[PDB]
Amino acid sequence: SRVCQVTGKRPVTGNNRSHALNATKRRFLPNLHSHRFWVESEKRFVTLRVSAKGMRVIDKKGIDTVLAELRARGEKY
Amino acid sequence: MQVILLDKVANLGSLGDQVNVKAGYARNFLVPQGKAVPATKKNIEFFEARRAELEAKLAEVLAAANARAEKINALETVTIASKAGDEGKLFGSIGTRDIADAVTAAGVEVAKSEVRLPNGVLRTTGEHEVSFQVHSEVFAKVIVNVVAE
RNA sequence: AGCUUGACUGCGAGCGUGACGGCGCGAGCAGGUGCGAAAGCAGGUCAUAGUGAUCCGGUGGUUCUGAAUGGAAGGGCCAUC
RNA sequence: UUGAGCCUUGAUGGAAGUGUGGACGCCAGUCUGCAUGGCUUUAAUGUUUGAUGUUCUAACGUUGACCCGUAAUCCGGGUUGCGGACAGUGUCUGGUGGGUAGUUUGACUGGGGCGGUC
RNA sequence: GUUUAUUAAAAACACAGCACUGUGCAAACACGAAAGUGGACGUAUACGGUGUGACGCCUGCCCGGUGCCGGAAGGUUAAU
RNA sequence: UUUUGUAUAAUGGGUCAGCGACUUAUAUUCUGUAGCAAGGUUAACCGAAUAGGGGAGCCGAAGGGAAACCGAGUCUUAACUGGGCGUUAAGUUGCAGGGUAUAGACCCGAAACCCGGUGAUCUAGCCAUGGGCAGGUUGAAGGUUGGGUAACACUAACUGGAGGACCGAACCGACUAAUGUUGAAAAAUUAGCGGAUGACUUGUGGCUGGGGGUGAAAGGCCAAUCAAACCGGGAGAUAGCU
RNA sequence: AGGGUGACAGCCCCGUACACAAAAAUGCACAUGCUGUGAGCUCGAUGAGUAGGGCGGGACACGUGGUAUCCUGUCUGAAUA
RNA sequence: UAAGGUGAUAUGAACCGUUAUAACCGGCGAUUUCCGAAUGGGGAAACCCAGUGUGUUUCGACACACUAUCAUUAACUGAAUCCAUAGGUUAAUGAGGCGAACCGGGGGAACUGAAACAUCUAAGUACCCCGAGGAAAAGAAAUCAACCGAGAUUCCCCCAG
Ligand SMILES: [Mg+2]
Ligand SMILES: [Mg+2]
Ligand SMILES: [Mg+2]
Ligand SMILES: [Mg+2]
Ligand SMILES: [Mg+2]
Ligand SMILES: [Mg+2]
Ligand SMILES: [Mg+2]
Ligand SMILES: [Mg+2]
Ligand SMILES: [Mg+2]
Ligand SMILES: [Mg+2]
Ligand SMILES: [Mg+2]
Ligand SMILES: [Mg+2]
Ligand SMILES: [Mg+2]
Ligand SMILES: [Mg+2]
Ligand SMILES: [Mg+2]
Ligand SMILES: [Mg+2]
Ligand SMILES: [Mg+2]
Ligand SMILES: [Mg+2]
Ligand SMILES: [Mg+2]
Ligand SMILES: [Mg+2]
Ligand SMILES: [Mg+2]
Ligand SMILES: [Mg+2]
Ligand SMILES: [Mg+2]
Ligand SMILES: [Mg+2]
Ligand SMILES: [Mg+2]
Ligand SMILES: [Mg+2]
Ligand SMILES: [Mg+2]
Ligand SMILES: [Mg+2]
Ligand SMILES: [Mg+2]
Repeated sequence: SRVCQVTGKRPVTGNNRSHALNATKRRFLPNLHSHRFWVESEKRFVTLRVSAKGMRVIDKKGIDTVLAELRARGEKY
Repeated sequence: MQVILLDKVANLGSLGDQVNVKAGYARNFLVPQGKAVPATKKNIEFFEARRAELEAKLAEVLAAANARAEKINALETVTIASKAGDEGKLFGSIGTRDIADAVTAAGVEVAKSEVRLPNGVLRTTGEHEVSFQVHSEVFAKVIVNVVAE
């Protein structure tokens, strides 16, 4: 499941559109990465499958606030 | 990704200065490894409240005993002296406990030789006012009365 | 051969010829011009081939339009590619 | 290490004698420093800003070895080793691309095609 | 030996053998959006692709065209 | 029926009976008719429900100009002797009908395209596990012993028991011919024919699925069909053709 | 109203108009109890990897157009009555 | 409720009833094999085979109940690593599957139309997929208007082909 654990980012659908303007179905899909975040609050490496951006959001909101979600959302981590 | 620092730190470090660093370096090294913290604004006061409750607080908490010499601005009662010699001139020296003898009952009682003037300590008249070690800054003033017996 | 720019601009009674789109001939009216002493003649070439609808787009002109209002963008009209 | 800026200490805008490297030096100077002796044309640092190169680890890879969950050739956590900001992946981009796809490939015509024509 | 079951069994396919060519192993290649898997529990005396098609005697000339291999100057050239 | 033309030896129909093709909806125009008339008429809705309310609105009574605008005129052009379009004929709402438009649009008919399922009980290939091959030949390596060499070579008996080896039943195949061809059979019989220890043959079970498989490669095979299976759906595909 | 009865039934039968009915289980209403549950005033606070932007797509009747508005794969990124 | 009854083809038999336990109707309960989500394991549905508790003047054995997975919670345990996390057992609750249309979302054709055909259409249609309700969905303005004002969403008729 290509899905960013922090921002729900799955892949999306769209056309390709040539010069001749030809529709062709395709997908846009997230820049995911799965990264080993250090928590300290837990003395452990929780390692989420995260899309860059999701990254930017951890870097802002804070891992403790992000893992706060999920926990509160049902997710594993 | 600005982040504020903890310990020193190579090419930016400063125990708490305001840096702006490549994200990587941070989330991959600095933080989760105790060395920095997001400049979460909540923090830019959390660690500025120190820059004020300290560098202008405990740097003023130092000044509560000006010169330490407060009401001792009129010299001190000369109990005894500090010695003499050479039938007129001077000869005797201050043992590692002998500048108190005179001012030996004023402030608080101690006994150490934090020597200040690395000379043969001039031998003449008697009464002199240099400074002595009262602290890492201020000074003090009193005199020295000899003993005729 | 001399002087010239009528290879003018706005219009056009009335005709031809086409299923149509369209093409064609046209005296004459207005403004303005050339030639001629004048009458007059010239809205290209003796005539009939020498070509490409519409869309989109360009350029010049033009307040005609212009989404609250003032402007502008874009649109129209005219000319032209 | 290196292209360029700013900050600077030496160049263009406590005397005289016994003594030294670099030089557009108006073609023949004098310097620019080296010892002493009763806002614009120039060299190094601190630097700010990009390029190139070594190396590093700590993202990331591990289809090496070990430990536990586990009597398990999955997996996961941990340790170690090798690699390492490379590889790879996301978005964007130029190239290739009958592998796959959707199509087009005119009419007249003494049958059609060829020729010719429009 | 195989083959058009059911109008063609052959001179067609295969074949041992021969060459060219790719592949250093998490191989190339192939199934598969992936994970996983064949190749292979193999490792260049192996594995894949193409052509030729026992054996004998042999396999000349041509690299313009097309294809393919190599080329750290220049010219042209994408996002940015 | 189709045709320039059909008794035509061109089409269709064995005969009967039943069924079997220009419909419906909404718009829009015209004719016919009816009401009202410079007017006509309401929709949703309300409802005391085929009334009555509701006039939102629609059409008409004014055009001209791209338009601003002007207005029985306006536009063209500086302006037109002028020229174009207009001012001189009543409309509107029902109802029936004729056309048209959108829809399966008079009825039946493709070959096909697309989506989702069902199929390796026939067949191709492969995997696992089991069975089968009467009889008769030929007689490779190697071995022993003799002879033989200086010794090897070499050579003769024997021994041995190879092989996509030979002949031939079972088994697998299918080269010729006749029969059959509303068959005994939707590939058969009959006489002959090739393989027959192998790249053989076969039983059970398993795996591969449709632009896919499998293929000693014929476009062959994938349930009597395959230049893209079968079933259902899109679906009344489309049919300027019959 | 309708149906049936040996042919067509107001008056033969079942019905029909009309008027009545539930020990039980339920539906919906209300009026109450229980567990909750919070009510009103005053003083505050007022939704950031967000709005916006580049790139690629998709929605808006609008097919990038002169194209506002919306969603977002990718890269970025404000102000704070 | 009642003077008749034991559904039908479908008689007959043996019976049950007649003033209230015949029958018939209706409300609530009881019983409810096996298979099937199927749930103790398996499996070629309706069959095979278990473990743990029970239970018999005949306590061998054979009857009766529970034992699936998943999630939230709790208790008891408990690694690499000593704490701690992971893991392990037990328990209480819930889920699971089925089915008309309507609905929200994820994904999404082609024939066809354009008298060919690619932008365009057919169409966000068919179909696949997930989810829910009695309805769903939407909803109380960073909405429109246009210098006057309106005042959420949803639906209908106009605007207007
Ligand atoms: Mg093709
Ligand atoms: Mg032709
Ligand atoms: Mg043969
Ligand atoms: Mg055949
Ligand atoms: Mg044959
Ligand atoms: Mg090979
Ligand atoms: Mg050959
Ligand atoms: Mg040959
Ligand atoms: Mg050759
Ligand atoms: Mg004929
Ligand atoms: Mg006749
Ligand atoms: Mg006939
Ligand atoms: Mg006849
Ligand atoms: Mg008939
Ligand atoms: Mg089989
Ligand atoms: Mg043989
Ligand atoms: Mg034989
Ligand atoms: Mg035979
Ligand atoms: Mg062929
Ligand atoms: Mg078949
Ligand atoms: Mg079909
Ligand atoms: Mg259709
Ligand atoms: Mg707000
Ligand atoms: Mg069971
Ligand atoms: Mg089961
Ligand atoms: Mg098509
Ligand atoms: Mg078409
Ligand atoms: Mg709701
Ligand atoms: Mg207001």
